[PDB]
Amino acid sequence: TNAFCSQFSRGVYAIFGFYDKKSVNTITSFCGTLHVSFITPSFPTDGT
Amino acid sequence: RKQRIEISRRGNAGDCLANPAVPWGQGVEIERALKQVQVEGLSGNIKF
Repeated sequence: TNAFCSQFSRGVYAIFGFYDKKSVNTITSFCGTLHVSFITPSFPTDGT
Repeated sequence: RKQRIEISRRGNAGDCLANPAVPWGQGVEIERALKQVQVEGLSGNIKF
């Protein structure tokens, strides 16, 4: 969350990063809310 | 309160995303309290 918000304040157009099964919902929720795009090599989210 | 420890340094304005994050120490003493208290509720013997 901290890193993400720092990036947002920095004014990034997109964010590439890794996530965990503990961290997946944070990323999905915040990216679905702030409409910032997220690129990940990690496992695919369950559902849409 | 029976232990007469001070519960709060400041009443309002704390920031959650501060980098690096400042944990208020008194919070720990809260955690302990909640953990060490035992009472009779609708569930049965309530002990943690």
